[PDB]
Amino acid sequence: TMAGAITDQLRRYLHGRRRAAAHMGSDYDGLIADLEDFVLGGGKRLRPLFAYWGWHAVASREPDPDVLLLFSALELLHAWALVHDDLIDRSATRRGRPTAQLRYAALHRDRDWRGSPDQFGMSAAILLGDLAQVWADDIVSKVCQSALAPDAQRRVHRVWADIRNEVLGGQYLDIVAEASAAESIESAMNVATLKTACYTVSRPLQLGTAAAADRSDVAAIFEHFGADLGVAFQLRDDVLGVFGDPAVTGKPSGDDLKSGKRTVLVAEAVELADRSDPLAAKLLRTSIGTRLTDAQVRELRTVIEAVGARAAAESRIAALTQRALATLASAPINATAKAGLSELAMMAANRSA
Amino acid sequence: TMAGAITDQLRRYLHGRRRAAAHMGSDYDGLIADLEDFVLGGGKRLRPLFAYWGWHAVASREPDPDVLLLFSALELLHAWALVHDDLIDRSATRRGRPTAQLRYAALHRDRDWRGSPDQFGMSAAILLGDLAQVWADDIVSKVCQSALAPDAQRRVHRVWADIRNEVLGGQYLDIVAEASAAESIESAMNVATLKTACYTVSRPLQLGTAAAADRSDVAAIFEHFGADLGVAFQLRDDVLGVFGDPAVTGKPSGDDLKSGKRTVLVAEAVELADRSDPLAAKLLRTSIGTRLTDAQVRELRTVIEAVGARAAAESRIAALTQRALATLASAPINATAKAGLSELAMMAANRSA
Ligand SMILES: C=C(C)CCOP(=O)(O)OP(=O)(O)O
Ligand SMILES: C=C(C)CCOP(=O)(O)OP(=O)(O)O
Ligand SMILES: [Ca+2]
Ligand SMILES: [Ca+2]
Ligand SMILES: [Ca+2]
Ligand SMILES: [Ca+2]
Ligand SMILES: [Ca+2]
Ligand SMILES: [Ca+2]
Ligand SMILES: [Cl-]
Ligand SMILES: [Cl-]
Repeated sequence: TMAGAITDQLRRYLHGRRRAAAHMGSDYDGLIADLEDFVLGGGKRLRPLFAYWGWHAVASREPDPDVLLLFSALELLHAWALVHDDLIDRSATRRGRPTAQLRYAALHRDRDWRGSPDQFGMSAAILLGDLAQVWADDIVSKVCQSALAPDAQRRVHRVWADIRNEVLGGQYLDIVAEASAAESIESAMNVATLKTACYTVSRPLQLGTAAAADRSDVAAIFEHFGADLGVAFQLRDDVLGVFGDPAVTGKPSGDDLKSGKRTVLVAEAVELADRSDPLAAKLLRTSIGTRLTDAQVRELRTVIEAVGARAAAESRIAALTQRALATLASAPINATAKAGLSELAMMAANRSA
Repeated sequence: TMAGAITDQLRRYLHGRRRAAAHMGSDYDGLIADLEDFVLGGGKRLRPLFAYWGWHAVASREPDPDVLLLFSALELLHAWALVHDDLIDRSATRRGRPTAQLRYAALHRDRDWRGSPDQFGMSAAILLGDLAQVWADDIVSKVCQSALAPDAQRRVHRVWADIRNEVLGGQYLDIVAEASAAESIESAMNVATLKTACYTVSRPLQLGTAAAADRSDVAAIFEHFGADLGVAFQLRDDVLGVFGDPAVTGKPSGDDLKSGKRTVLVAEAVELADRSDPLAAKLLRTSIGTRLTDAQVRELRTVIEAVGARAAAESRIAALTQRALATLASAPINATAKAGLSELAMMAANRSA
């Protein structure tokens, strides 16, 4: 598949970087191997595929192997975002496996090393994410230099600078929104635009278009396409994060409420509760972000569906997907791209995991 | 001066990036401003100046303003290394000022925000360092694209990939050396080669040569020059870190012993004590890395000078500086570069701060 072809290009790159760094010893090599295992250990490769479809939309052909490696840099950049997000959220596990800070704290304990095991695991996790990010940029630098016309390089760099600036801004805005207890739908929408719309949809698409041709019309259209679809993707995550079945999502039931995230769905519930039951709005305001029992969580989930926040979320998702498909249909891109991205937009809007 | 010209090029770049990101709101803007204040808030600009002299060594002229901005990327990359090092070391202050995690935890408290103030400060500090590093690479990408011949770009990228790979490896090796209690002089020398020789001397020099011309002879010579001088720089830090006067160094007396660093000087003291007093070696082995009173620290410092570790360190510094000046003198570079770098090598070898 195309995800597998992009994965193989990343697998070969990391193996080369790992061999070239072997002179730094077996401890650093074990760090690089742990990065390999984490990156190549599966995933949908959603962001590289968005770059692939952004390439097909305005290109006459299929891309060279080096351009697939450029797309794979989004996957390595995502490892950086995830590794540092696990430190930010203080998560113990990710997709069933221990987070980096726990793996390296356990390595510390297994060898009866001195000092705090948790300080070591946190330090090593910082450096692991840092490594993923410098190597992700090394891919962009190397592919640009050796495989792209100088015009394609300039367009690729502008997208590369935007995607990393916007994901960093989205992360900081998100932790500020939780700390300041920003209730508004606008605050959550602003974070979703940077963390989901830009970082997951719009900028990946534009990376592919930038690598293919100078199509400023298509770049601006994918901005509007990613704005609707990304917010639809985020709202889907918010519904799953509250009402998802753990056997289907793999996340604990009502994880967003347990973790105190400031989502659009939660923000809309507070607004709808102000309209229909002030005491229900008071329950939400004074419970979000606090240590909740499983009873409190189930109670808050019923209140969220009660005030109609779930129905409003599902209505928004349909509307944003419809307008995203409308934007995609009347677009000066190849019909093959229109069909591929319409498949993705439907899957992202209506999934259960 | 040249440090001021490089600083001004960085000041203008960050102001441009900050204006271009203003649409993300006042909270992220406050983060960018804090990065400005930290980077531009002083410094010797040692690594950019090494890139400057590496440029003069093989160039017929003085560099364009954009090439000075490329040199300033080393200063922004250093902000990343310092911000994440403060999290790794759990330092409360740096050069008199609060570290990032303390500034942002205090911002959290000042606004009566919710959650853990320290978790927020740690999260914000991670993102601050991340920002400095993506923007440092954005400088290298932008200057390469718009100011360098494609041959100069390829040489610059190879140095850029090495310096960030080696500083990351040096950091990980350093925390592994402290956790595993690696006593040997070789372990400390290995860390010093990556953290000091490569990251501070060799790679900065090579960045300047790479931006000027294809002089593989000079690049290999600066590798040998930075190997002697960097280890001399590190040994100077180790002596200051144990025997430095706080009024002169600005660090607390015997900071390296208080912080439990695995330095060459400490490693040599354990080896010399094995030779002259096993019980003194036992005192060092069982005290390094532990919580020490000020009496213990002063006792350990006397033991270090007793076994002659300080004299051995000062002898090594003179020898490495002599061979570094010998390497510099018989080098196919401009005589102006030879005089400038000889000034730096003397200052780095014999300083008190
Ligand atoms: C891409 C970024 C910035 C983080 C990825 O993790 P998520 O965004 O899915 O995780 P939470 O913030 O929901 O915990
Ligand atoms: C460049 C790097 C990796 C860190 C800079 O700080 P120092 O190296 O001077 O700090 P310590 O490790 O001695 O605490
Ligand atoms: Ca998070
Ligand atoms: Ca998370
Ligand atoms: Ca999320
Ligand atoms: Ca340190
Ligand atoms: Ca330090
Ligand atoms: Ca040091
Ligand atoms: Cl909406
Ligand atoms: Cl030596």
